[PDB]
Amino acid sequence: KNSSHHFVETFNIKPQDLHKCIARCHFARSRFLQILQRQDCVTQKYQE
Amino acid sequence: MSSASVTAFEKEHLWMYLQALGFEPGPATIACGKIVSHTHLGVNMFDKLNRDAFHIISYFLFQVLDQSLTKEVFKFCWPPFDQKSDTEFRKHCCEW
Amino acid sequence: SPDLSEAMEMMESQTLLLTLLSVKMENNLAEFERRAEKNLLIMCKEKEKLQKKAHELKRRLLLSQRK
Amino acid sequence: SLMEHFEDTREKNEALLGELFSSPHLQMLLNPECDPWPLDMQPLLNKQSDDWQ
Repeated sequence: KNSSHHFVETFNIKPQDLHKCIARCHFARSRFLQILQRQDCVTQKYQE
Repeated sequence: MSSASVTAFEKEHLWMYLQALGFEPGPATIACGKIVSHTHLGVNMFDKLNRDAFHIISYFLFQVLDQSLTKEVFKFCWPPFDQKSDTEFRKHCCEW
Repeated sequence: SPDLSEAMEMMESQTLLLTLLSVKMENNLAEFERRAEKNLLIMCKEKEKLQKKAHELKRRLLLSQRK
Repeated sequence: SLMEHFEDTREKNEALLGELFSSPHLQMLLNPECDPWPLDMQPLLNKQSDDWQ
C-alpha cells in the first residue's frame, strides 16, 4: 500500500551482482528490525 | 551434498513460508475431516507420499490467491477424495 | 560449498521472507491502530462525559455549601 | 573480504530465521490484541458501540 509497486521489475531479473544483493538484503533486514521496534514502541505506548 | 542441502533448504523454508502465510494445523485437519493423532504435523508432513496435506495447502494458497476464483470454480466442483476426483484436481492444477 | 548462483537465490529467498514479514506486520499494525484509535477515542469521550457530570457534582456541592 | 562477509551474513541470517519461527508465541505477533481492560468497562463500550463510524 504505502510503497510503490515497482519491485516486480526488480525481482524478476536473475541476480548477477553480489554487492547489490548484499545491500538489498541488508536493507530488507533493516526494514524488518525498524518496523519491529516501531511496533514494539507503539505497543508500550498503547499500554501506558 | 549440494542437492541434499538444496532440498533441505527447500523443505525447511517451505515450512517457513507456510507458517509465515497464515497456517494452522488442527482446525485445518478438522475441515479436511482427517485424524491428527495419525498425522505427522510439523516440518516432516511429507515424509511419505502425502496427498491430503498437499490438497489442503493447495486449496489454502489458492483461496489466498483468489477467493473469488475459488468460490467460482471449486464452489460447484470441489472433488477432494477419490481417485477420479484427484485426477480432476490434478487436471485443474496442470491447467493453472 | 555451494556455487555463487545458488547463494543468489538463497539471499533472494531471505529478502522475500523479510518482505513478506514486513507486509504482513504492516497490515497487522494497520488493523491494530484502527482498533486502538477507535477504542481510545471512545474512552476519551466517556472520560469527557464523566468529568462533565463530575464538575456538575462539584458545583452543586459547593453551591449548596456556601448557601 | 567480501566472501567472508557474505558467508557470515548468510550464516547469521539463517540463524535469525531459524530462531524466529521456533516458538509457539507468534500468535500474539500475527494477531496484536487490544485487551488490557478489566471486565467492568466493556458495557460502557457496548452502550454506544455503533455511534462512532
